[PDB]
Amino acid sequence: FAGGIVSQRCLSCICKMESGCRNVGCKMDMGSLSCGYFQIKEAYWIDCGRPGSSWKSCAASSYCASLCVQNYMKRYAKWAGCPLRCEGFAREHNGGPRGCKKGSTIGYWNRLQKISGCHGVQ
Amino acid sequence: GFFKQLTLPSGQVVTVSEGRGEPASTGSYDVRLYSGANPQFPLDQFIDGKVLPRDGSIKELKLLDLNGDKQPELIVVVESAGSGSYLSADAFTLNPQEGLDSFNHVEGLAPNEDVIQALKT
Ligand SMILES: [Mg+2]
Repeated sequence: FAGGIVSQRCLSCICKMESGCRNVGCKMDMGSLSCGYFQIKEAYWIDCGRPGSSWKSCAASSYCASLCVQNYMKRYAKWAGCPLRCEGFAREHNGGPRGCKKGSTIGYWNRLQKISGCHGVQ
Repeated sequence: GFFKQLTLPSGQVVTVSEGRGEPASTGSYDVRLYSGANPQFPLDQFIDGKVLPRDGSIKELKLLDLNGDKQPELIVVVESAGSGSYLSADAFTLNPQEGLDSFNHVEGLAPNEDVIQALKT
């Protein structure tokens, strides 16, 4: 995956959590599309610096999508008071810029760590 | 950036806007209430406005009576930018007699959960 402040193992675990780490295309929930390996929505892509040619094309690339995640965490995680390890980054990914401070992402983190090889992932 | 104008059954008019220059995933929005007295120029008579945080992007506006006074409250629904797509919402009372005031807030709701039910429970 793309390098940056998020570790490779953490990115793998988030990828497995979101899609079983596959390019699953774009899926609709509530009239809103979420796309690809990391299930990135348009707002997320815009804020992660619009890497690649477009949101949907970036989301379908393991590299571009993970670069987007790296850029998103670089932009938001520290400043939200998140721990700079996977617990923080996973919860930001699931919950937005303050996800690591919201109860709504606790189950996501608890469950992500049940994926084989992801317990206590940093 | 999100902008929408709605006419209330009373004739008052409301606009809802995301904050200018802000990111997509987080920031603020404002609600502005106008008398709507002159229908040719419905934003000419400002009454009051409020600025609130938004945890995501504004997804939709609803006008529904939540308190049972047979007038609609405004509900602003916001969708988290994270993969979980969690919903939050603020409800506002708005009428000629009292003006514009917040009525309730919910957050961390699953994507397909009924926001209105949550605001009433
Ligand atoms: Mg009412």
